[PDB]
Amino acid sequence: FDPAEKYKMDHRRRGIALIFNHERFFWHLTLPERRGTCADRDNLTRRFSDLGFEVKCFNDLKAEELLLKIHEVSTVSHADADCFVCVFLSHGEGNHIYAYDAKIEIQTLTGLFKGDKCHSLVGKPKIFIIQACRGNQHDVPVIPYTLPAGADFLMCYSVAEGYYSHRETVNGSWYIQDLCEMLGKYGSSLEFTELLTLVNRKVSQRRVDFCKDPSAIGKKQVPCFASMLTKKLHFFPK
Amino acid sequence: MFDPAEKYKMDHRRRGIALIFNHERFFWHLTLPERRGTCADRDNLTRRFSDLGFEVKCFNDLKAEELLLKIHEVSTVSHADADCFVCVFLSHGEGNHIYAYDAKIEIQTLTGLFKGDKCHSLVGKPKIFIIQACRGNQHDVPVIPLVYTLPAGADFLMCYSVAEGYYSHRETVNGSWYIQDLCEMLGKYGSSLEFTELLTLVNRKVSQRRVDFCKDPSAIGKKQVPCFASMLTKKLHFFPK
Amino acid sequence: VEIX
Amino acid sequence: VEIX
Ligand SMILES: COc1ccc(-c2cc(C(=O)N[C@@H](CO)Cc3cccc(C#N)c3)co2)cc1OC
Ligand SMILES: COc1ccc(-c2cc(C(=O)N[C@@H](CO)Cc3cccc(C#N)c3)co2)cc1OC
Repeated sequence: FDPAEKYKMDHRRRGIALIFNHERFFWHLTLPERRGTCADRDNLTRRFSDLGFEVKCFNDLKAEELLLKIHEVSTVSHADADCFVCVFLSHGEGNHIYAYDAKIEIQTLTGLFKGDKCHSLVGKPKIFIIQACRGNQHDVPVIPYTLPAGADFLMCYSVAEGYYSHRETVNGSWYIQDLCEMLGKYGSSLEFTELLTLVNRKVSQRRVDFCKDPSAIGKKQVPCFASMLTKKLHFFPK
Repeated sequence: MFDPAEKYKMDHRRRGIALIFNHERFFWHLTLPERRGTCADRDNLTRRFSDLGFEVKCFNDLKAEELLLKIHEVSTVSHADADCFVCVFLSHGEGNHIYAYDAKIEIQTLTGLFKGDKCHSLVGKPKIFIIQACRGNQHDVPVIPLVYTLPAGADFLMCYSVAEGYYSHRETVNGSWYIQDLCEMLGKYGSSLEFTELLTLVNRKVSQRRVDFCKDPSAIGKKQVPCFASMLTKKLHFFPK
Repeated sequence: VEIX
Repeated sequence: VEIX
C-alpha cells in the first residue's frame, strides 16, 4: 500500500474538457442574462488547453441537446486518455443547473460517467466543475480488486450547498477567476485538490464591494470540492 | 504574499474536543435494526483521536432533543484555546439526515451551530464532521479497471462514509468498513500526513472492499466509495503537540 | 455484512 | 456584483 500513489497520467491524450456555457435563457424561465460568463469560458479554454485538454465548448444548448451531447461523449472511447473534465457555467438552485429552456439535475449529468455506464473511464478521474448558485442564502462575513462504480469522481463547486455564488459582469465569476489564476500558476505542478484548497482561500477573501442591492454589500462565498478520488491527481506536462 | 504551503495554526494549548455520537439501537416504532459493530467503531475512534491530542466525549443512544442540547452546549463553550473541533456520528441514515434514538435530524441542523456567525471561537479553525450512515438506497456495483473577512461557511470538512445516494456497510464484529479504514490510516499516518491526503487513502482502502458474505445473496460483490467535501482554506496536519 |  |  503506497501513500504517495498517483493516477497514471501517461496516456496518449490528456482527455476531453467539455464546457457548457449559458449566457441567456428562454423568457419563461425569467432568469437574467449572465454577463461575464464569456470571460469565464475563454479563461477556462485557455488554462485547460495549456494543460493538454481537448476543449469543446457549447453555448446556450437546450436541455435535450445538452444531454445528447453529453451522452455522446460518455459513449466514445476514452481508453486513450488520462481523464475527463466537464464544466457548467449557468444559473442553478438546489441540486440542478439550467440549460436554455429547462433545469437538469446534476446527478443526471454525472450518472452517465459511472463505471458501469462508461467503461473506458473506470480507474480515471472524472472531474465536474460547476459555477451556479446552490440555494438562496447569502453567506456573511466574520472576523478571525474491483472498484466501486461511483469511485474516482471529483465534484468542484463554486460554492457550498445552500448559497449564492457571485459573478462580475466583465471579469466573470469569482470562482472561475480564482480557479483559472491558480491553474495558470500551479496547474502543471500542484496536486489538483491542494490547488482547489488554494482556490477556496482566494474566493473566501473576496467580498461584495459594489452592488445594485445595498444589503448584499460585504457578503461572502466559500467554494467546496467533494472528492471520491482514490489517488493523487497531477497535470504534469505530457 | 500568498503562500501555497500555508497550514492551519495548530499550536494552541489544546488540540480540541472530539464528540462522538454513537447509536446502537432505536425506538421500536422507527423499525430500525440494531447496529452491531458500532461499539468497535466508537472505541477505535476514541483511541485514535485521543492519540492525536483530542479530548474525546462519547454519547450513546441520545434522543434527538438531548443530542441537540448537547451539541448546542459544545458550540457555545469557548474554543479560543483549541486547534480545531471534531464531531462524529455513527448511526442509520438516509437522504441528508441521520437518526438519533427516537427521530431523524437533518445534518445541516448539526453543522449550522458551528458556522462562523454562531460560533465565534471556532472562526478560522477546521470544523470536521465524520458521518457513518447510509445516504440513500442504491447499492454500488463492482467494475473492473481496463484585513480580510472570512465567509461564515468556511473551514468545514465533511467526511462521509459514502457518496450521496448509497448504502454504507458495517461488519457486525469489526465495525463499519469506513471507520475501520479511517482508524487504520489515522493509526499509521494521522500525526504526519495532511488530513485530506489521509482521507484519499481511506477512499482507496474502502473501495477495495467487497461484500463477501451477506444474508441477502444479491448484495454479494457490491461496493462502496466514501466522499469528503472540503471548504478548508489551508493544509491540515495533526503533528504531535 | 449489513447496512446503515 | 451579480449572482447565479
Ligand atoms: C434509515 O432507514 C433504514 C436504515 C437501515 C435499514 C436496513 C438495514 C438492513 C440490513 O443491514 N440488512 C442485512 C441483515 O443482516 C441484510 C442486508 C440487506 C441489504 C443489503 C445488505 C448488504 N450489504 C445486507 C436492513 O434494513 C432499513 C431502513 O429502512 C428502510
Ligand atoms: C435560479 O433562479 C435564479 C437565478 C438567478 C437570479 C437572479 C440573479 C440576480 C442578480 O444578480 N441581481 C443583481 C443585479 O442584476 C442584484 C443582486 C441581488 C442580490 C444579490 C446580489 C449579489 N451579490 C446582487 C437577480 O436574480 C434569480 C433567479 O430566480 C429569480
